[PDB]
Amino acid sequence: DDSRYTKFLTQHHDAKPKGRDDRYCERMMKRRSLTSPCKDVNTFIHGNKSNIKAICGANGSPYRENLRMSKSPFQVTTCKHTGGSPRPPCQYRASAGFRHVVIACENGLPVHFDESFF
Repeated sequence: DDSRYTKFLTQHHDAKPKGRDDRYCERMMKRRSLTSPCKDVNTFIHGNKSNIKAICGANGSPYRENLRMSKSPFQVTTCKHTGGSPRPPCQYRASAGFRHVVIACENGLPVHFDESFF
């Protein structure tokens, strides 16, 4: 199973986060295998999976040509690589907030997160 929906959950869903700071980002990027090489920017969305899937239906609106914007905010933590080394150990700075998100959907399921919106 290398479905794009499975990959989206591995990279972007953590329902009940243990922290929301720089150490949470360093731990979680390593646990989800996003450190070989260091991924430059990656956001985790918190809360239940059902609310994220509903962005692809009535709880999202079309945004630009092929994306979709949530109608309500979500708790999120964005992790940004610092120090410019693509090689691990990978250091990260966190930015937590309660923000609308923009994703792409295919067949009713989330398959890409637009990091450029933040």
